[PDB]
Amino acid sequence: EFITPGILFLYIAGWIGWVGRSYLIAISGEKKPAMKEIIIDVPLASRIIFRGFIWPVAAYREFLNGDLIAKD
Amino acid sequence: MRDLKTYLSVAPVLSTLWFGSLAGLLIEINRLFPDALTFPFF
Amino acid sequence: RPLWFASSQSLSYLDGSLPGDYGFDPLGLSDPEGTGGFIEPRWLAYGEIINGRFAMLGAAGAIAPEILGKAGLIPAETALPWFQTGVIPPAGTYTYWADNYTLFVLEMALMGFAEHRRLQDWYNPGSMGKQYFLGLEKGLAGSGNPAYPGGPFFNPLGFGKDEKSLKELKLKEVKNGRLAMLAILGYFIQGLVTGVGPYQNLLDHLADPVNNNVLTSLK
Amino acid sequence: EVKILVDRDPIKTSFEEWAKPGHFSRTIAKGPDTTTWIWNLHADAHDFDSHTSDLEEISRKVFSAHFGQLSIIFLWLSGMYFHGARFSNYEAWLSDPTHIGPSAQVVWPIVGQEILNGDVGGGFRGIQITSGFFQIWRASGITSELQLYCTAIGALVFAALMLFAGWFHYHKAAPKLAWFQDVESMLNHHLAGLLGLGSLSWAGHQVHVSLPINQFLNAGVDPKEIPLPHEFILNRDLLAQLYPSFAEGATPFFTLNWSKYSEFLTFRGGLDPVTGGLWLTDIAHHHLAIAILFLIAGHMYRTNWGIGHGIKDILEAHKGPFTGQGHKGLYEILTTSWHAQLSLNLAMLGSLTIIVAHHMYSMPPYPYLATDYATQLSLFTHHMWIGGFLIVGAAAHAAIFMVRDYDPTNRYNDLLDRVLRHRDAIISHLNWVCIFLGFHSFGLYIHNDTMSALGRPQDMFSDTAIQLQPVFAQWIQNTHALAPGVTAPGETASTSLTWGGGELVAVGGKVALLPIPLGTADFLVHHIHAFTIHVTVLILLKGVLFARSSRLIPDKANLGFRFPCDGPGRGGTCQVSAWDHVFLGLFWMYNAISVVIFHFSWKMQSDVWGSISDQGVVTHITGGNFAQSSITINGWLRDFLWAQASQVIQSYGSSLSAYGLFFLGAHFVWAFSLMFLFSGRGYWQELIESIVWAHNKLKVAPATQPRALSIIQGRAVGVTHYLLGGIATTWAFFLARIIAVG
Amino acid sequence: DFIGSSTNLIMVTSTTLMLFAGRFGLAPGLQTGDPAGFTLADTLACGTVGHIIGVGVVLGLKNIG
Amino acid sequence: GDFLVHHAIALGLHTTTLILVKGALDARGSKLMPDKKDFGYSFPCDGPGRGGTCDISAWDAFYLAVFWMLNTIGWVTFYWHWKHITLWQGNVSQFNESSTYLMGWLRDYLWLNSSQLINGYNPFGMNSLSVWAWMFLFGHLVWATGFMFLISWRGYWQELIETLAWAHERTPLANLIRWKDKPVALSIVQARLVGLAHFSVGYIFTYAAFLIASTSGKFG
Ligand code: CLA
Ligand code: CLA
Ligand code: CLA
Ligand code: CLA
Ligand code: CLA
Ligand SMILES: CC1=C(C/C=C(\C)CCC[C@H](C)CCC[C@H](C)CCCC(C)C)C(=O)c2ccccc2C1=O
Ligand code: SF4
Repeated sequence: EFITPGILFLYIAGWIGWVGRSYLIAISGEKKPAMKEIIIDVPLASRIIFRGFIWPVAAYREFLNGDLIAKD
Repeated sequence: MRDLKTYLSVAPVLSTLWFGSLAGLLIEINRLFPDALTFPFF
Repeated sequence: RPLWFASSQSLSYLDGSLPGDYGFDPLGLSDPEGTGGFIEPRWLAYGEIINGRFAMLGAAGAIAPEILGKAGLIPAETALPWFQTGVIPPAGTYTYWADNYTLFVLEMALMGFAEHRRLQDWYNPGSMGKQYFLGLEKGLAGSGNPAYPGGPFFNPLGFGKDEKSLKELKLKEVKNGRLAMLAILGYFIQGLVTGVGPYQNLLDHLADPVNNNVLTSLK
Repeated sequence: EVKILVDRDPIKTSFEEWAKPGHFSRTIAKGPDTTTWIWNLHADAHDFDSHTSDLEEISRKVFSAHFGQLSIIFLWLSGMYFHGARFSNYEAWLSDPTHIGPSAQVVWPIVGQEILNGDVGGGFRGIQITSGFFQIWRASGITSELQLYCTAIGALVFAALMLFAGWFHYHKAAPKLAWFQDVESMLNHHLAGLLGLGSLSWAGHQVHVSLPINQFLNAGVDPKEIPLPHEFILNRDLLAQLYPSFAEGATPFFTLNWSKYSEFLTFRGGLDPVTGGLWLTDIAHHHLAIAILFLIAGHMYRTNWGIGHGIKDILEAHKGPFTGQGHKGLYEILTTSWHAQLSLNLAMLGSLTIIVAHHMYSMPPYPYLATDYATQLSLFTHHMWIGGFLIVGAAAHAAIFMVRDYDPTNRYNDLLDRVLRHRDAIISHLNWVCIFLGFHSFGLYIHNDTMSALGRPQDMFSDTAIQLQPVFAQWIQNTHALAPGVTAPGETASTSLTWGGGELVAVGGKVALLPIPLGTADFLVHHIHAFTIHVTVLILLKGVLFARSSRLIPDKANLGFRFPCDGPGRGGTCQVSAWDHVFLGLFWMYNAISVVIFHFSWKMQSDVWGSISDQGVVTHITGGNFAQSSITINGWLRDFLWAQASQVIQSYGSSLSAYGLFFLGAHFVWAFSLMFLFSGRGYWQELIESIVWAHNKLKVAPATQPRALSIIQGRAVGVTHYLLGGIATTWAFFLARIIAVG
Repeated sequence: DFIGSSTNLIMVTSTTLMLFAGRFGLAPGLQTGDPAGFTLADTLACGTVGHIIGVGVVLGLKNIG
Repeated sequence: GDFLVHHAIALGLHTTTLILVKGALDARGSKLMPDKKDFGYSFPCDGPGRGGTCDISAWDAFYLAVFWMLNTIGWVTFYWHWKHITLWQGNVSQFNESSTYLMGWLRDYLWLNSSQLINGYNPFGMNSLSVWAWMFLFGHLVWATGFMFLISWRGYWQELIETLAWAHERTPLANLIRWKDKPVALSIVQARLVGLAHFSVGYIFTYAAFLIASTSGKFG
């Protein structure tokens, strides 16, 4: 009723946020990185989209490696 | 086509394409598996 | 120099440079300043010439099946008016060797090959003699004027080698063509107002000219 | 002279400007530094007077934009005709247009929304429409889905035609300013050709199609075994048997023997008793006479020849008793400002839309429109809202003229200067009459509430109390009830039956416009209407006149038409702009039109709409409770809002569940708007900067910097959601109520 | 039509009197051979107005009298 | 239904808390206005510059949080009053089947229980709930009048009262009378307060009238 769907949410939702975050890190090092926010690089976004398939291990390791939280 | 793929890369065109595909996906799923309130597949 | 309802602005671009320059442009269609699309003083000349030629074919091919048919010379089956031939299926239909829509596809394809070439000669006149159109592009190249190509195919005879005879023939062409266009307008309006052929209208007006035009909107 | 005056290929057709967004201006064609860039992109999207500062490019842009709008309207018409062709019960409605709900929309059975397909009637499950399109199609004599299908293909053809025309008249061959600035030709053609020949050809359709087919349908004929219109054109014996006036032909016309044409061009006033609409003979005569009128009117202005008038020649030679020395320079501002013309045209188009509503409820022109109460209510409500919106747009564009396109140095007018000079007298007297009207209408309502709550109904303002009778409107009803006997003897019955008499044109078990009485409550609510209109005029005219300068901000035209404020100084200048005045006039147009449509729905449901019995006594929907309950605000809350909103809440069931749902959601969005109107950008920017901190702490910082909405954009979003939610609440309420009761 | 009747007479006279009022009378490019103005546009204008007057008078005569 | 409305309650408490805590911690300053402490608690704004600084004070956060607070207590008290009026009537099943969807709150609580209220004075008589019907409508009227001060802001009103001052100084027999206090429009933060006061007075009076009239029209 709740948990087997709920995990199935947190997976899919965490897919999305792990994709859109990763994309934002991949277009973070551009000259004017705002013209890729409004004009999405479909090749780059398609490369980044399936990175979030197995997102939980990437997020886990990035939490352990400290790459999940910026150090200001 | 050059500069049409840049327009289709723009946020609203890309958002309507993504959400049309996604909405069709959800719509066809609800046709296939209508009236769902549990996940019984385990 | 003969001016038929000329105006102050019509005597600014219709000086003498066209066949039939009687200065009749009261509305002001062919004004050269501020032009574009199909309202151009060259395209309108071309359109006058082409609608006049097609109207001459129409006028001497729409009453011809009735000029003959009421005098013999053809079967009465193939002696219909201009509108009972399948071109107005509400008003009449003849059965040819093909249905009318196959014949329309025929008209469209054959005239497409005949007139898209004419159009690309209007755009760049040097063309239509450079692509292999079965070798008959040798005659389709010589254009000069766009409306008066004058090659081995369209002008086999001279008929206007000198510019005086050619000017007089161009004048005769456009005048007979304007007469034929008015004739086609008469054909359409007469078939609309009477429902019979134009030759029937002529024979009814000539013989006993009673109710010549008094039959307004009555079939 | 009036030449063609176009140029070839001014703008190159390409998708390069599709790629770079916001190309059309200087500060937007750089890229998003923030997220305000996108809102300023969409806001200035059609602000062509801001993109290019010449009337040539502006005029080409608006011309091709009008072509795009026409393509959209033709596409929408194609959609309606097609949904009436393949997804409708139009045949079943033609067979029984009194018990079959007009339905031309079917939903897909996916998530239980299939229950929105209701038992409308005719072996058809679908949504009961309220556009009255079925009534138009019976007024046109359609009687077949093939005809709706082919006119849908034709409207798609015309949509493609208008889209190609916009492309051609911008990108390939566009007019220049000498083509738009000439207006004598534009008026001559839009009068003689658009409106003259348009009415002429519609009268031709009606004379040749609508009258015979509707006479057959009224006589009683299955629409399948009805002769087609082209059979009426061709087979003269048929149309002659319908109307023998056709047997003589046009020699009645050309010999001016029109007296024998009075079999199909009658002046038969009133409504058709068999179907409740107007007499289509009367409507054909109408469109014919209107065609003659506009055809002789479109030969008034001088275009290219010697005869005619110059609009400059009229306006510069119009001396009179009250400031007739003016009117000079109006041809200059109207032929050099699209915003002036847009304001004037929007004012008159919206007022015409309101006239349209008021003349369609009362003189129902289509057959079986008056008894489809959903159609009548929806049409009146719709066109009222459209008229109010268009008038408020007239305000917006009057203001935009006053700020941008107003130069006393070059383009000077005496009348506009005289209006701007004494503008404080204007706004002061209008503020006064607004206060006076608010008091002596709404305070009458409050007096009624207090007296009825204190148990003093003898002291109320009612018919059983202190009477405030509309003597003038009652006198007009008395005259127009007696008009066709003495003043208009050509009419056998009055123009409408709302005046009076023993006339009650029921088509079935339904009323269709008995004479509307005018009591104390009608006086009260008509003065509420005058009140709300005067306050809307106050706000809007005030923004117009003070768009440039005031005693507060004497340099407002340098700040712009659409700016938030000039800071908290001078006490505060928060909504000083003319944009803020149209933004408030929108709320007041909402109040005005909402009380208008409330008056309409309750008055018709209490005094007009109902059932008619076999004894001859009418039982209304609410039951005549407008004269006693619509004098108190508690009655509007109780006998109208609480009572009539039972069908929208005892919905959640059969088809009207969507109207139930769209009730609450509309109730929400209105309230959602209150997040925007009440608040301010500063709080939301600080909340957003905290959330931006939360995003920087996860390497998910966006490059399009999140900014709270602009102040003007917060107000725009607020008034937008407010109008949407309130109007959709009223729409759900109206349609659920009237589809569930009549 | 029916030349010679009242409907023809009081229409012909209206059209011709309006053409006269435009030609030599108070009523008012396109260079015609006419001595003093009265172009084709003015001719059509006077004909239109005379037909207006003619329709008005024939139908005012057909209404009564 | 109790779960769902408890989470609505949690939304109200958390959101009022959000607004208030955000205004308290951004009271001394933020990135948009780091010198806010120098402007005091209640000040209108910081001008249209820097994008726009409407309602940036901590006072404004309070003022928006009073809206969200009244909403929150309206939720808790709607929940209380409907659960209890259904208990007192006897049909707890009504609440249990109708509290889970909002048209149940609009029909079976607001529309249903307000019948005896709005019938406090009808055209053919009145009853003891006439005062509560009148107070109901009064609270509606002032709750709507607060929208004048909240939606409509200053600048329109100062430029209106300028015309009024012109008219008073140029109206005969009223040039005799002249103000001693120059009649300016309401200040900005003041008008947010006045709109909030009308809003809350109307909220409170409306719900008091409805909750007493409905609970006293039948008494369980
Ligand atoms: C946030 C609150 C909320 C919640 C929790 C729900 C929950 C639900 N709603 Mg409700 N609903 C809501 C808001 C909500 N809704 C709102 C706001 C509306 C109005 C717009 C509606 C309107 C509405 C309707 C009208 C209907 C529902 C239905 C449903 C059910 C969905 C069944 C379905 O199609 O999913 C099935 C699952 C999916 C679509 C997800 C598929 C995702 C893809 C395929 C990826 C998954 C695989 C992935 C690769 C991972 C695999 C693992 C590994 C191998 C890699 C579910 C109980 C439907 C129902 O059955 O009623 C109970 C229904 O008819 N809702
Ligand atoms: C596919 C053909 C085509 C192409 C390639 C172009 C290309 C161009 N046009 Mg042209 N144009 C076309 C067709 C075309 N146009 C048509 C058919 C019209 C008539 C409406 C116009 C009218 C027109 C004008 C008036 C102007 C241009 C301009 C431009 C340039 C800017 C384009 C841009 O950024 O806007 C891209 C915008 C869009 C893609 C938005 C499409 C809007 C459509 C028409 C309406 C859709 C509304 C929709 C139904 C309602 C919303 C529903 C939604 C809520 C779900 C560019 C060179 C501008 C220019 O060069 O001036 C500087 C300019 O001012 N065009
Ligand atoms: C008698 C001829 C005539 C007619 C019928 C119209 C009709 C119209 N004009 Mg006007 N116009 C005319 C002459 C005419 N105009 C002249 C002479 C000028 C120059 C002074 C203008 C300048 C002008 C401007 C500047 C604008 C219009 C607009 C409009 C449209 C307003 C929308 C409307 O009412 O929709 C009713 C809709 C219809 C009747 C459907 C239209 C379908 C047909 C095919 C088009 C009408 C005929 C048209 C003139 C094209 C002729 C053929 C073309 C191939 C050359 C309307 C279609 C406005 C508009 O909408 O922009 C597009 C607009 O912005 N016109
Ligand atoms: C003939 C009609 C007409 C025309 C041609 C114009 C044209 C224009 N107006 Mg005017 N206006 C009109 C009617 C019209 N307006 C009406 C009726 C109103 C009253 C509401 C206004 C009020 C108005 C204001 C107050 C302002 C303008 C402005 C403008 C200009 C720019 C608009 C722009 O870029 O927005 C492009 C389009 C949009 C941003 C989309 C708007 C979205 C709407 C509001 C939402 C509603 C849609 C729908 C009903 C809701 C459901 C949606 C669904 C998806 C959920 C342009 C000159 C502006 C201007 O000139 O300022 C310099 C300006 O500030 N107009
Ligand atoms: C119900 C809510 C409400 C009320 C009562 C008002 C009241 C008023 N508005 Mg406001 N307004 C509101 C909501 C409201 N507004 C909202 C929500 C907006 C959003 C945009 C606006 C926007 C707005 C603008 C933009 C304008 C107004 C204007 C007006 C005035 C016009 C009517 C008038 O003075 O007649 C008399 C007063 C009334 C009808 C108000 C009700 C009083 C009743 C009749 C009884 C009074 C009893 C008596 C005095 C005894 C008092 C008790 C005693 C103890 C002292 C008035 C002060 C206009 C204005 O001020 O100029 C004229 C104007 O231009 N309003
Ligand atoms: C709520 C509110 C905000 C905050 C409103 C926000 C910032 C605007 C809403 C923006 C939306 C939510 C942005 C997200 C849409 C994007 C296109 C992203 C799409 C991707 C997925 C979300 C689908 C203001 O800035 C404001 C300013 C002045 C007066 C009143 C208010 C006000 O009431
Ligand atoms: S509160 Fe907003 S609108 Fe008012 S003065 Fe300050 S910035 Fe300007």
